[PDB]
Amino acid sequence: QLQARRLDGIDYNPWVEFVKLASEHDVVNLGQGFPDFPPPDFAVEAFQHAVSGDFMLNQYTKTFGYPPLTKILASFFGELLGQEIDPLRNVLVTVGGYGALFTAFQALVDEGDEVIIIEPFFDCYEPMTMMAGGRPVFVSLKPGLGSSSNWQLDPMELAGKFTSRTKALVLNTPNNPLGKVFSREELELVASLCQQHDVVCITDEVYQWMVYDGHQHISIASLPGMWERTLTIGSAGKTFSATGWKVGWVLGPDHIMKHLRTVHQNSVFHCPTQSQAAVAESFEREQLLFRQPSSYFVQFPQAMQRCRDHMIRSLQSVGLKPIIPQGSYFLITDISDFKRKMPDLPGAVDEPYDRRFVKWMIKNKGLVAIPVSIFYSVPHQKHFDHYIRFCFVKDEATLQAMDEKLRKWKVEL
Amino acid sequence: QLQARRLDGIDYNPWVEFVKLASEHDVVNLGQGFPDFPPPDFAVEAFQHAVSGDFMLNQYTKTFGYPPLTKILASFFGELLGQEIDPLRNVLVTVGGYGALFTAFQALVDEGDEVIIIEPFFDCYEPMTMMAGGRPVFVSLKPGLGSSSNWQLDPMELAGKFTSRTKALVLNTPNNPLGKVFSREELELVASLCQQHDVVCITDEVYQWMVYDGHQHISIASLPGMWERTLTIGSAGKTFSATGWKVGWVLGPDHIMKHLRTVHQNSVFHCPTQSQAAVAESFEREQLLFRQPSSYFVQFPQAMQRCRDHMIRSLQSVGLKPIIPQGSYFLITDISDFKRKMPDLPGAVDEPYDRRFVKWMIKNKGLVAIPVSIFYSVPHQKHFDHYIRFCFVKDEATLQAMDEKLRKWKVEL
Ligand SMILES: Cc1ncc(COP(=O)(O)O)c(CNOCC(=O)O)c1O
Ligand SMILES: Cc1ncc(COP(=O)(O)O)c(CNOCC(=O)O)c1O
Repeated sequence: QLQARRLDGIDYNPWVEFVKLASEHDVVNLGQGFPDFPPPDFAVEAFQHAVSGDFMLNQYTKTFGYPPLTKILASFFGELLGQEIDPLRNVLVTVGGYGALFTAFQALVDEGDEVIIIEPFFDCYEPMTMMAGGRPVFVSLKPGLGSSSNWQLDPMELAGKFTSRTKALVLNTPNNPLGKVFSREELELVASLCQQHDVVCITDEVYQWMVYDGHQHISIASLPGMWERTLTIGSAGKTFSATGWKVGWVLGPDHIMKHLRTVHQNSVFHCPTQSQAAVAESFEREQLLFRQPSSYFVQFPQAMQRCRDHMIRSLQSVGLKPIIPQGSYFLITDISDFKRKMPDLPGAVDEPYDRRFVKWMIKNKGLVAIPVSIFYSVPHQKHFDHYIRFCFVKDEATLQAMDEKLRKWKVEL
Repeated sequence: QLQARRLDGIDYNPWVEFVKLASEHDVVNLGQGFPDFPPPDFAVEAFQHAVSGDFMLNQYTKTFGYPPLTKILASFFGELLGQEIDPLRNVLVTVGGYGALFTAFQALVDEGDEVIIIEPFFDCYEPMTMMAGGRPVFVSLKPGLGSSSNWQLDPMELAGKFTSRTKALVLNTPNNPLGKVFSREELELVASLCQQHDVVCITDEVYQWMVYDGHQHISIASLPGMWERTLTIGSAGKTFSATGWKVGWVLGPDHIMKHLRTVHQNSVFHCPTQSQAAVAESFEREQLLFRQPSSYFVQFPQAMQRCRDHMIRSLQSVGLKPIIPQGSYFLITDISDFKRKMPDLPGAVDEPYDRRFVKWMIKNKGLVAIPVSIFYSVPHQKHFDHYIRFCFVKDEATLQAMDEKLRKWKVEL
């Protein structure tokens, strides 16, 4: 055959369809994981500055990162992590969080390695693991209005997934799609098993600043003994509400990072210069206002908490049952009552109910959500088929349009 | 061990010690493959427009490319290639030419496949082949002031490199580092063998617009039968003198391109939105002014041809022997007369003479060039140890500074 066998089984990607259904019909798109309002002024101005400043910013910068950006990443996150971070040895700038993940898997995962993934998971973890020759091993959070915090990571289950073949565990907190914010106890559980079995924790923290109800983001790399076995990933797009900038980073110790640098230099070599300058300027702004009321990292999550609360109240009007998230852009609603009363929606054989339900909801109610079964291993999709994911990081006008659709549903319902 | 075996042997980067040595001395940097003058106003303006326009340009665009960009790529290059190009199936936007190359190797090259590489080669072709499990197979152009045109691709030698395991051949024209522009006859030779053995031609055309002395860029995908077995790669950075934008593309038939799409959706998923908009607007400008005196693609090569001629004359004053390039940012000079008169330069074991010479030249003469042995397979570096690469796409002030260094050259010797 023409194509490499590393591509086996990872050519199906359901997002192309999801994005297609999302725009053409007179619909309210609560499926897209990006804001439909502008980034903050200081961020847009930072990018404007980068493309209207030193003309040499139009040319290549340093391979492992624009130095003003690695400098402030190392400064600011070293403070948050309680860690001294070397910008040249412990920081790599990437093409988004997505590229950061890809770089980590290609650096570390080899044929026959096991990778522990926690369900529900951001869907790329599985095919990225597979492309690198890894064997995904799944542990399912146990469902306990419900709260994301009560979805339990069972210690005996998680412990039994660790083997001599375990290379890495992928921890996503705050979690997409569930909105769970991992507690110190849960991180200590993961940390102890990673230390016991000599496993690297790849930790996806792109939603770090999106935490609600006084819950604290805790980075596992800040725990005792974890810096030397953790990679910590962030995203400028989720941090500054500018998802189209596609700038990300990995933080971690040199002995691991050198292998991500090897992947980087043999794949993209440089990231764009001017978006990196914009991101550096943006972090410098937030660092100087850190913990103050006028800082974006205080204002924004407080705003989005109000949007979350609005959506939670509104979706209940139609009998959807939200699970209250403690963080992220997202919440999920249980649709088990609809599956019970309306089981026979059209769909393919072995098509999970939530995919069928979303198609029905888009066409007939004018609302877009994402079926949560895409965030499960295929064998578990039949058992976790009754949730859908909504995004509440939306303009007030959009949430008003959501309420118009919901009011029309209710009278029908 | 911790890291994946695919990284074996590809962490060494020979550029680093020269750029490190470069920054320490008061030097004229003719090693940098980028302009030290601004991109053209219309290109810089286009990026300014994109970051100060529709605020939704700050959010994600479509996975396989910003649609106004894939539209103009497909229109503009379809005409040049004599091919109907569909934006959705035949175009992929990538993170530079680098990212495009990476995507092609990861899609097509598998354990045990052979990949034919033409020496001197842009240096990533080898480690990218290796990381995808392929086996590089090398064919050397034979050196014929000399002209890059006289470096011959021997028909018998080339034909003998093809085997049942040949997956692809990598064609770079115009060539970095040599500046050779492949003739129709040379491309018909490569096409004939690729059709005979069923081999994909990966064709790196990033220097397409940089052609001199009446020489024409010919795209191999335009030859009979070749569109269905060719991938054509371009770079906005080499096209609009904006290397820090890091936007590239691949063009090709769906039956191959679908596999690059699979790699893309499992590695970066999106390219940045606003640089893509800038590139699209820049191409629209050139399309409207195609073949007209005020067009960049007319003006810029003519201007850089004068810079080339200036550099050729200047470097000769010191006993360097230039080979006149027909295209690209680069020219090479033979340093054989220096190896005869000064054979015993300091260096490590088996360190090729040209690498030692460049270090000597940086430290004693204040000029930076790149040793051409980095563009050769290791077994061939001893034979091909007497060329260095200069970049003449430079500000008039940089060329003045070069001439000042050349005046001060003889005093030592
Ligand atoms: C957990 C997680 N990690 C990483 C990423 C990627 O971040 P970036 O945009 O920086 O590449 C994302 C982006 N999510 O957007 C897709 C969705 O609607 O589910 C993410 O959610
Ligand atoms: C042949 C070739 N292909 C691809 C690329 C990559 O293009 P991009 O910047 O678009 O990723 C380059 C960039 N070369 O600059 C490095 C050097 O001085 O040798 C290139 O020369």
